[PDB]
Amino acid sequence: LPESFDAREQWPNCPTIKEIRDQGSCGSCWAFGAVEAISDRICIHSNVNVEVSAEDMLTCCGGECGDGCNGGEPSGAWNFWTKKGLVSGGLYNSHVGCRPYSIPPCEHHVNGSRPPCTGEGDTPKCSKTCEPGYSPSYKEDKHFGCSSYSVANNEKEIMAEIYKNGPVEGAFSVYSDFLLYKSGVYQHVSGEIMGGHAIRILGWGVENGTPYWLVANSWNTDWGDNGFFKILRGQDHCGIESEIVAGMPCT
Ligand SMILES: *[C@@H](C(=O)N[C@H](C(=O)N1CCC[C@H]1C(=O)O)[C@@H](C)CC)[C@H](O)C(=O)NCCC
Repeated sequence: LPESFDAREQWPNCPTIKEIRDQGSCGSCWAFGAVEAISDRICIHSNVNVEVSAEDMLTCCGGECGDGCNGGEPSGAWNFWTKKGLVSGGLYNSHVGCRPYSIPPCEHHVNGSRPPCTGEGDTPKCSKTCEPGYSPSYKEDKHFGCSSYSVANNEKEIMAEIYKNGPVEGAFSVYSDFLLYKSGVYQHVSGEIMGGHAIRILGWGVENGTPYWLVANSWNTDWGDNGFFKILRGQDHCGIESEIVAGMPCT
């Protein structure tokens, strides 16, 4: 495997790999790391670029994925894609796709022009309809996965999975010193644990001797390094290598 790899550069024709979404004031991070990597994988493995709906995943999976805005289970999310499929849907207020995200963007531990995020909010209704003016129908806009699986806590297998099949979903423990990240390779030094956080991993490299995983967060682009961050690789730091999940699209 190369010393560095950035899936944005490797698949130029899949612009979802460069996007950073915003989960709003909702603990929907489990749903976001999944629909972002599922969008990327649809594009990498097609005979075609769709923004898969975080709304659909978030509201309609139910208890197999956990508990909506209160948090959930990442492999549970990849499973819903193979069983029920996912419709398209872009950013809040975009009117792109069947079911755009309905929770407003907010400032995540950073000051800016949006309202601050609050805690978690209420999970919206599972509405099986597309927005007005969109075609096809909800039922017809579903995209299915044909496999859902877990990747072993093994840095070489994770690197080979991203290299071969595209970005993956991961989860790690957030301590309060992570909230303040701006650049470089994050390593945890102080802070109260704040929760597990599911994100999308899309590459790796070595920044001045320190090996890292290139990660994309769902806290909008004004947090961290334009929404992305680097975290220490190879030592299962904050559990970053312990809960990798991925899956393959049909056809
Ligand atoms: C993951 C999640 O979304 N966690 C929280 C988060 O990212 N939030 C909540 C409000 C918006 C945003 C923020 O802090 O800016 C937070 C607790 C992380 C510090 C969710 O809780 C989950 O699904 N966890 C399970 C993953 C295995």
